[PDB]
Amino acid sequence: SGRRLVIVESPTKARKLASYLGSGYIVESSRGHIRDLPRAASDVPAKYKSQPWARLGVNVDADFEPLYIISPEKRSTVSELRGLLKDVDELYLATDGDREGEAIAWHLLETLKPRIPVKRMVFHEITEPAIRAAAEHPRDLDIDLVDAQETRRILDRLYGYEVSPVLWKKVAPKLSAGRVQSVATRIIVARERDRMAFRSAAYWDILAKLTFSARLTAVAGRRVATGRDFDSLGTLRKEVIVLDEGSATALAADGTQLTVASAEEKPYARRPYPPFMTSTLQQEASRKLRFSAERTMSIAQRLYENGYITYMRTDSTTLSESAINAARTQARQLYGDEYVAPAPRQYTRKVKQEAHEAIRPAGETFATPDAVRRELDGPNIDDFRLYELIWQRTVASQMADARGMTLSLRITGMSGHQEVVFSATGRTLTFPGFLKAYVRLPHLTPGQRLDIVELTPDGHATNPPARYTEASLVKALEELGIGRPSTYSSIIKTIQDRGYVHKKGSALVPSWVAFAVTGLLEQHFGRLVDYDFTAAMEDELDEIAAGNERRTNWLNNFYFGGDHGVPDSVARSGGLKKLVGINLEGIDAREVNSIKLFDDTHGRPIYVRVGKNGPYLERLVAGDTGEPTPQRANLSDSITPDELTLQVAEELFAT
DNA sequence: CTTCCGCTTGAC
DNA sequence: CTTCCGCTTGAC
DNA sequence: TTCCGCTTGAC
Repeated sequence: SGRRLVIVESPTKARKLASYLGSGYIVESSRGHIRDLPRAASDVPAKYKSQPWARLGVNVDADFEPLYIISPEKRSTVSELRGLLKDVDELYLATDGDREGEAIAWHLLETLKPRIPVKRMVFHEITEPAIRAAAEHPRDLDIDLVDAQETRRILDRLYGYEVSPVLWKKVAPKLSAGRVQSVATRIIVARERDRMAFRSAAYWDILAKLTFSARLTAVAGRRVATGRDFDSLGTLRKEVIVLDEGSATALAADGTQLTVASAEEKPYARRPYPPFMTSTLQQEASRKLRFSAERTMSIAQRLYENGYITYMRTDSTTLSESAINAARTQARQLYGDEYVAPAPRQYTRKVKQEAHEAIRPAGETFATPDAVRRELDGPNIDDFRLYELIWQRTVASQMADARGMTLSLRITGMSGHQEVVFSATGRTLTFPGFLKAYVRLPHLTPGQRLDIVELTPDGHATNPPARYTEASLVKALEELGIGRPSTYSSIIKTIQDRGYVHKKGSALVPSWVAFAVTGLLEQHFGRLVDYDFTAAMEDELDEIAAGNERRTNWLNNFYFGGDHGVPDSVARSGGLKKLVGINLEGIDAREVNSIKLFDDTHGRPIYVRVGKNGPYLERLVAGDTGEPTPQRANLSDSITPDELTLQVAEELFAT
């Protein structure tokens, strides 16, 4: 007797906490969520199989009563916890303090149904003072907090399981829509049609080698066309003139000394990158150290388990006072006194107390990489490389700005009856910056002699905006407040599984069905796919957790419509049920599955139709008899949407 | 018959 | 052996 | 269906 069972969200924290407690405590992990709604009507128990609300898994007619089942991938976890409950005398529900962690603790209470005393406690780190403080300040469950995420969970269920049937009815079966999916897909589709309407505009100049390289700036009274001078349609924004291949080569002129007009100097200040999070660490790990994303996490798990770094899964880049002081104290003693900022540098992000902290070395006194190189070697060399990378960005984030000086020279030259202008930009490091840990001659008096050695016609062309990658997409989602670190990787795979997005190298390319689904949701569910929907939802979830709004009243307004309570976008417009009801009856399916692109020379529209065997290009044309018998050509995925111009449209029709 | 977001990957 | 291609990030 | 950077430089 006299033993306690402590349950944590993550197996890693479970192992590290078990190392600090010893006997008398049994530390286990819930592997995240143990319960969920049924994914299908065939998953509900036999009591509610006939009830009409079984497809949703919540009884929206009876105050949105949810139906929870043990997740099949967590039955092994649940059965172990139930078995270990019979061997202890107290239960410590020590999940995370966020609304997801509070609901896991709530689900653990409901699933275990313990007959022994239960205490709810939260900690932010695995250290003896953090464990002691959490143990000497327990509390009960926060139902307003569990009602917050339950409202979120049911919100996502209503969104997905009610709007997806509309897609099956108007586009294709098995298609889906989600508060994150449909927005993440829309981000990619919006990028694609931005480069379908994009039109290029080429221009030339001269970038000659007058260890120095100068470029064209102006020619006589006018300037030279730069990349920042043309809009999306190839139109020059209203003075300058584009030097083409013919005119620029005529101004090539043999060897002539060039003058110098200006050589002013002015200093700059370079800022250090903020500390690492789970997202920004894998980027730099795959770049300067050539590690995989799963290889970085696997290594980062062991460094944290040995007390080298902090927790790996963090959407926060802030530092604690103990960390901000240890980094500044170590930096000052390591290098110099003037090598630090006057005040500590705090790097805070959005979705503001976020219990999560940046990935940084552990302890109130940081350990140099030199100190751990003697301890990490052999088959542990890969571990030391990640620590040095983590230690470097943590101490460099607390040192004084890197100061340099840029020299903006201005080279001069003549050419017949036209005074052309040249210029070039240089830069040199004058102050030893944060880069020390990790991150001929350029002197010229105004009016010197410098002959032209090389000469070349610089060929240029404006380029469409680049496609999103996995890194850049989750960045756009982060700045919008969409998604979570645990779902970022998952949401990328899900939008590929149903054929919304395929990958070409590192770029994410949307399929044609993504265009059709986005068009439906933009023209008929405009509020559900608004980029601001999740943020406005989060603001309303704050009021439910704060006690200023009940879960049932909010859901009743969102689904059935309502003006009373916290104001909601879909609620004041009649609710979700009325919106999916009207769209199931008023949407012309023959119109939403025909993606309009352009007209050909005969002025007739060409569509992309989403058929049962993939997309196919279709066009209506007069046939043998003067009637609108039509033309189709099956559309292979080998050509992206922006590549489908009028030519290849006619080349497929000529096939 | 489809369909959602979210949560973790220890060693008994 | 004799076979081939989205340039993305982000300086200051 | 083997394997892949740097130089310009968004702001």
